[PDB]
Amino acid sequence: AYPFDRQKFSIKVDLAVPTNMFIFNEIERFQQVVGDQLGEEEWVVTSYSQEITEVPFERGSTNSRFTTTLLVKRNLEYYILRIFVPLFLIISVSWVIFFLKDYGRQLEVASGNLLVFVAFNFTISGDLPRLGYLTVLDRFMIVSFCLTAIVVLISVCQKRLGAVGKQAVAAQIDTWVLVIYPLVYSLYIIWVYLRFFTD
Amino acid sequence: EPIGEAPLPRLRLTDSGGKPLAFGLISVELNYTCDQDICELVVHVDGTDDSGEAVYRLLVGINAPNLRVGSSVFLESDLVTVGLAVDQIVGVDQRSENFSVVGTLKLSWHDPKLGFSPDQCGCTVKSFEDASIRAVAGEINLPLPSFSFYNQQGNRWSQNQVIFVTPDGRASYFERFTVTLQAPDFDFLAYPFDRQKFSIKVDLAVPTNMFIFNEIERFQQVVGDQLGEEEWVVTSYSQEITEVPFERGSTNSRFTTTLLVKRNLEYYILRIFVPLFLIISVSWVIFFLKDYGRQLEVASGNLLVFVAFNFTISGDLPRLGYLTVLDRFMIVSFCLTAIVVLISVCQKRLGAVGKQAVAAQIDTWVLVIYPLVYSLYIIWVYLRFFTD
Ligand SMILES: [Ca+2]
Ligand SMILES: [Ca+2]
Repeated sequence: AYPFDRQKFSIKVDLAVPTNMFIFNEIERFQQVVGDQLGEEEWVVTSYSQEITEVPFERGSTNSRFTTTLLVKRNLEYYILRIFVPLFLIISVSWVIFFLKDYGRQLEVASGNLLVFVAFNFTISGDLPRLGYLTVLDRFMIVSFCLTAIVVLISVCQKRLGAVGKQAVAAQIDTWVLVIYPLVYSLYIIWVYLRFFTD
Repeated sequence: EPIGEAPLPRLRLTDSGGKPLAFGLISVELNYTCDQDICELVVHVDGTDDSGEAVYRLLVGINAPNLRVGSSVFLESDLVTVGLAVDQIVGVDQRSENFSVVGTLKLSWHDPKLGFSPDQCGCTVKSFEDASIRAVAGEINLPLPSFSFYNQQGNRWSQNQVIFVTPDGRASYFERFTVTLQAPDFDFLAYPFDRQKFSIKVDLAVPTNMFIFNEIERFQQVVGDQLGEEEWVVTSYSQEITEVPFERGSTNSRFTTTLLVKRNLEYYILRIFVPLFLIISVSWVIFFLKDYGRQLEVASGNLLVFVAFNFTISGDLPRLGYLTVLDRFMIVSFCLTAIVVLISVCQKRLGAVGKQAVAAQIDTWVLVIYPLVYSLYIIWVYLRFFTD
């Protein structure tokens, strides 16, 4: 669910003697469990816990274990402002070109905006982890590229229609696209939320 | 005595140091009586002096002049039970061809020479912690089943090493390791549709007449399950015991664990192939336009998008010294996209001169041939690299 994922950091300390010799009994708090440091941090801690349990031993019987768990999350303001806000403006440029009644200039603006989308992918290349599987952020960028590339295909069809002599048909396509295009993005976002977040 | 096709075999009886003690007499038979305080015998069977198989039955006995169950007279090698479990795959190096693994290894064997008496300790189990089998054997001056990882590179991080012995004589070993193993059998010629094999070999360091692997125990799941997704998924696995030649001579035992793995196909299909199809299809659809001052500029502009798209997937392309399946496809696509620019220039010159019917016929031919070349090339790639 990158970048909206929450992880757990577990620090386990195990005794190396059987539980009939030494056993963990009490937990003392001689200092703050999570210290405070100046400045901001990449991972922020929301809660923590400490517990004592028993685990099987290689000798036999059991031994004691002391566990400290920290619940962490990322910095959401970083990803929203740096990635999602610039992405929205690039996408909205391809939506607004359908108001033009000429297609020799709509086609060249649509083709030019596809290059800006690809170039924008280089800046945020560092912010995209190089794992072997798709994440939530990776899926959204693939859908946006396909919709931007389809706009170029529709523009070519409209120009051919106008040159032949049928312009009313081309004008009706503009009305349908201006309505359907914002609808597909809204529907896809809801689908992503249902699949990965609300079970 | 042989069973069939008798070659008159030669047999010898020497001391432990090789000094002969008795010689065969022609059904070869021989007898010998020793009177020293310590008397150890070695039985030699020679067949050096083309034959079909062996077909032999050897009979020996002590104080048994008759011959022709009782108790065992020949020494028997110890039997060792071994198990291995894999917990994680840390990483894979595709240039030096090695991978890192995390797991657990367990050994166990029975040896009466290791027994003791509880009276002298008031305890049931003995302990040797944070020491390898080789180090412990030197301390107690007893032979032990030393082992090693065959293809290990560098040192390995060993944790929870321990040996415990019981008064009866049963001992066992336990260790958690993090090791890097060399795998020169990697073949990345069908990237990203390639399937590899990960082999973990454990070799005994003693001759097969002393210790031999006998049984495999499954104390845990061989391949563990972890939360989340993984780059390499495991489809099947196997475990086997074989014998390999030794530097001393004779043979030694080997325990092998093989994991069959494959990549994540949904990652490469959606991220690379789907965007590539849309870029290619843009160059195909521009041939419907009847003007060439705008077809030429769209065709030229789309070539720049193809090159810029190659920067994003630069990380997904390995930097090996040879061409893979993915590399070959990208080269063909670039050449076809660049040829479209060349054809567009020719058409514009034809229209300016005054011949437009000829230029219109070229559009019809290209719109048909262009999708055909891509389909033909894909079939050719499939025949060459996948279906033999
Ligand atoms: Ca700081
Ligand atoms: Ca995981």
